[PDB]
Amino acid sequence: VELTQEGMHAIFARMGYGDITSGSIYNGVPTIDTGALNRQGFMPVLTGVGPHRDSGHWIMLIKGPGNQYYLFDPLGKTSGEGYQNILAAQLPMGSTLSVIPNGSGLNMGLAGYWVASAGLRAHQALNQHNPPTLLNVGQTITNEMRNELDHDGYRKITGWLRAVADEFP
Amino acid sequence: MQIFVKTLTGKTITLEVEPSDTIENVKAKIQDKEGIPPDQQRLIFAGKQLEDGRTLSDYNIQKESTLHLVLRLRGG
Repeated sequence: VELTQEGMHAIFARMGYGDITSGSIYNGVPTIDTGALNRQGFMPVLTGVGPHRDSGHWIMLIKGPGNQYYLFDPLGKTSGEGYQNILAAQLPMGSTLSVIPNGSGLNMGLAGYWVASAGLRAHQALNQHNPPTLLNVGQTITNEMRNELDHDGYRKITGWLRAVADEFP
Repeated sequence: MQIFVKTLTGKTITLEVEPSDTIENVKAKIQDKEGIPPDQQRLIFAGKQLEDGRTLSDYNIQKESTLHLVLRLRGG
């Protein structure tokens, strides 16, 4: 039901993104390849892992226009602000990191799916000539997550995650 | 000799090894530099996963070769 690090990379390859670089917060120490983030425009980050825990949480960094970066936490805005300060220090100088203001209570333990799905839609929404406000991007994310769960999304995503976990270790 | 171990997170780890080093010893060396327990490590070279009980010479790993390190971690 949880997406492994290799499973995340395999997902983006099958989606036509090639070989991606991801990030992590391992034992409290972040590893963010900002050159790859600038080139990819996004980066899934596996947090909450370390020497005594292999099961954590997926979040998504997003590069906007100019020097703007965004953090999409599937657990909601306040969960994302817990990572904002340590992840901001990893960005190039002159950058600003903003947490996408989406609602809480909709992750359902499917952060790997939300990052690879809603996170990319948030990436395209923020990287266009006339983008909606940051308030509107988070509200769209909250509504889409809630609408997918309303359409039996938990049973469909957990089933799809078990399939991907079966085609890999 | 020096070898390079590349993670999926972009980091490159340089290791001092000998061709007769076992895979378990190479994993233990990675733990001393990065702190990752060997149970979390998957070592890859030439599209092959290195098995415990064998040595680097069994896979024809030379000086300044590049290995890949996938970690047994997940999230939800």
